[PDB]
Amino acid sequence: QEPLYPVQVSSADARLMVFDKTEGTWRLLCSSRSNARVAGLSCEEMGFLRALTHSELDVRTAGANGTSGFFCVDEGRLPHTQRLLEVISVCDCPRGRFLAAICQDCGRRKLPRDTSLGRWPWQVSLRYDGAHLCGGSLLSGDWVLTAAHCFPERNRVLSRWRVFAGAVAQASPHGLQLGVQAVVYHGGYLPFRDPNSEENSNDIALVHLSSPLPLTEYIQPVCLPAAGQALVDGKICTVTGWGVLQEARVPIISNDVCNGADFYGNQIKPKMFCAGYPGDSGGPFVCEDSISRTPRWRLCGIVSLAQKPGVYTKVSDFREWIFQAIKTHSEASGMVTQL
Amino acid sequence: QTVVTQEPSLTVSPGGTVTLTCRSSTGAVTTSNYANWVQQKPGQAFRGLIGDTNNRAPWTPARFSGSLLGGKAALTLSGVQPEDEAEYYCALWYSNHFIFGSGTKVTVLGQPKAAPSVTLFPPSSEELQANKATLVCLISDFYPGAVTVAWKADSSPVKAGVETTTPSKQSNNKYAASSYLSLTPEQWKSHRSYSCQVTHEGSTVEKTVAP
Amino acid sequence: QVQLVQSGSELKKPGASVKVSCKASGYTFTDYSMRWVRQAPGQGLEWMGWINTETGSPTYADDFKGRFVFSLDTSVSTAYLQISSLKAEDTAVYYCARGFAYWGQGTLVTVSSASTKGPSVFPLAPALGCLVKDYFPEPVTVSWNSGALTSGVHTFPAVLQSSGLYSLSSVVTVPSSSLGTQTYICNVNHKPSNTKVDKKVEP
Repeated sequence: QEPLYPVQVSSADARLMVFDKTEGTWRLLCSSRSNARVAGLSCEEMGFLRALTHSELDVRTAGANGTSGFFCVDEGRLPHTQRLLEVISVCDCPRGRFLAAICQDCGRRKLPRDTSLGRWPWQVSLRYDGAHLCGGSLLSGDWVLTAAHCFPERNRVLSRWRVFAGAVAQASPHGLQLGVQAVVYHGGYLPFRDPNSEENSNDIALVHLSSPLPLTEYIQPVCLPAAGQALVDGKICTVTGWGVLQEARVPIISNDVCNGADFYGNQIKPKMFCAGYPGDSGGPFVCEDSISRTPRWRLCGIVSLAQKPGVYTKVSDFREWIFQAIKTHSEASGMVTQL
Repeated sequence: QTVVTQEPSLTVSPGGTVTLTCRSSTGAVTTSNYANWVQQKPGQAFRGLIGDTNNRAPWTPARFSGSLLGGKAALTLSGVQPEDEAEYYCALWYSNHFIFGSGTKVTVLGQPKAAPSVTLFPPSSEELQANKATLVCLISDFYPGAVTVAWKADSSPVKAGVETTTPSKQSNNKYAASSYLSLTPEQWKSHRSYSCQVTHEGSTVEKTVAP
Repeated sequence: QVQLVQSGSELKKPGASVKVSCKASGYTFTDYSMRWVRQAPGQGLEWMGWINTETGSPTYADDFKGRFVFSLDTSVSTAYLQISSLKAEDTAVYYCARGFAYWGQGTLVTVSSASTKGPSVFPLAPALGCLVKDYFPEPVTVSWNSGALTSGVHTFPAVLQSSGLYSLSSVVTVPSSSLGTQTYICNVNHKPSNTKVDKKVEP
């Protein structure tokens, strides 16, 4: 068990702190000409969607308490790296300039089974012609994560889609309703290409809202799993969805356990996991942790005749797909495919 | 040491409804035990009927219901057909493995209940000369084809050296069973009596032999 | 048409090894696992474990670790089971299953040290029968009065005994009035040893 993640962002100066696993030492990231990318990369590693802003700090005046020495970034390996721990070497930072960055505030309840308002501020309702069809989880104000299966050819007219947020009850007039610009679905979700296909695999879609949702105590984004963060067998997470929003505390079940118990002898496919039987389609599967020195809820699964373990899209396996689809398809209108 | 207990035999009339229970010895049967039900019709291969407490297989009809009844796993067979006659095994998942209940014979009642004719034979003088002893207990002409066999030494029970055959259909569609008790001539001549206790549909038939 | 077909019955001596087969068809073999279940004579069912088919990795039930080995051959879509250093207690009908929904017909594995031997026939004096004890291998055929007496005759299935030898019994319910006038003889035929035994059953 790793109770503390090897990448940290400071609560006082917002400085980035990276752990040297072999030396057991915390180090500061050395400042370079590609500070924007590293700030962004460091926030992504910790499960944040992006860096809001980054800053340049100096040891001479900024202190260096809690760290010893520095890590330098490989600026040549950085453009196509999926990890920060692979592109960093132990170095001496002569100028003593280190990286500080403010990440997007993510996965927290802003407190000042029927549910009460504010417990899951990321939970959204996706409505087609007024009717609730699929669930979603806000990753930001104008980005929702859900299932690909939510958009069959039948429900592809985007101007007929709406995203309901900041309300537990579907009839609540307090909750906000916004339209949809693009729907980025995984090109690897085969039941779309084949209507006789067995698969639940690559059942992930990114809903981009035409305008950002105001972030309130009722509306907030959820965290993505951290880079390398494990899905613990026996860890009890929460699944939410629907006309008042309900929650269920469900345990994570081993691949082996579900595969050894399945009645039809069906094996859980790659990029997917199972969880105990207590389930709204595309709805969230969130777990809480303190690996970032603060309790944060993270989106671990997507809901993809039986009282059997539910099968979910394992979100940690689509981290890059999510970070790429947003970088690439921000300016897109309509249905979009992302391989 | 985990034992999964099923009713040895249950009766039902064509059109009637029957419920089969599945017990766990560690306590309550829950959804975490992902209760499965397997059917074995006479001479045919095994066929899973139910999985994960209530998930119906593609061939199992709607009149077949799987649920949790008072801390147990249960399987209901509604509007019973003579074709529903088979052996039903439940399998409970215990963390990492399955445990199968001994099984229930469901007999769809097509002929009157028949009492078994029990005849118990002592060892032969021919056999006792070969320094061997076998008690042969023969049970015949019973319906339903389910029977429970117990042996006694004097009045006290013995389960060692006992081998029994599963009921088999006779030429008249009734059933026959056989039990044998292996002993040394020394054990045979040691006791005053030797009994074979046969239970069928709650009724117990008994025969006794003496050295 | 999802089908599971297992290889024929096996007769092995203690110390030998046996590779039991299970051919699968009617579905993509790699998308679904295979499990092994054992039923020893007149006994309960045992889940022996399962084999992952996209990795080929086996999981074994506690009771089956060591001797048993689940293996595969995808090109021909078949699941295997090999039992090395066969023991008396390995005698069982071993089944393959893709979940609990689909099963194979079973493969009987008899483990016995016994060589071919004819039975010893004992009378069951008067109802009257005869005890056909200690014969190897299966089968034995019993007739009464050389097939002339067939009414009320019932022969019981053979029980495999801890000696690696089978035993059975044949019975005939006859009228009381006949005993002492009518001759009752049981003819036991054990073709595997090439032996016939006629035992007169008189009270």
